[PDB]
Amino acid sequence: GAPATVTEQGEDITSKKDRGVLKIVKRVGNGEETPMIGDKVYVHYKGKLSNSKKFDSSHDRNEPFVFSLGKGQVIKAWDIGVATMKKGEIAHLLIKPEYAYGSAGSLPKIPSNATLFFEIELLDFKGE
Ligand SMILES: COc1ccc(CC[C@H]2OC(=O)[C@@H]3CCCCN3C(=O)[C@@H](C3CCCCC3)NC(=O)C(C)(C)N(C)C(=O)COc3cccc2c3)cc1OC
Repeated sequence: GAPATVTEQGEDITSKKDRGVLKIVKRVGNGEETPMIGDKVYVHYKGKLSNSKKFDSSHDRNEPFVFSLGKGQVIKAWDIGVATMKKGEIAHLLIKPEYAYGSAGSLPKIPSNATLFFEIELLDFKGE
């Protein structure tokens, strides 16, 4: 499935070049701009442990998820990954634990040492 394909073929979008955040574009977006550090970004998403059968469904699918890019308001992989996305893009991200919740996890949904997988749709972004 998509997690396997991303591990094998996905682009390494990390500074370390550790294949810790891997990306495949699912739907090509608009233009060439990407959000910048500090911009408010607006997304839809689906996330799971990478070996889970189903995406987590514990958030409202209609209401945009909003955060300030690059400010440590979300896991490291999202700050790196959303920064690479064009408006209207849908992307797959496969994420090693050190770019997510690491050895601590976040129990009960996220165990220690968990690899995560997301589908993210970038709806919009705007600067200060
Ligand atoms: C700077 O580092 C952090 C900053 C903030 C947090 C709190 C959790 C944070 O969640 C996330 O960053 C990711 C990506 C954005 C969507 C939510 N995230 C989740 O990990 C998912 C998770 C994915 C794997 C399957 C289980 C669900 N979390 C959620 O979807 C739910 C709804 C379960 N969750 C509690 C929230 O989305 C809570 O709202 C948040 C709002 C901002 C940041 C975080 C969570 C954790 C951090 O590091 C571990």
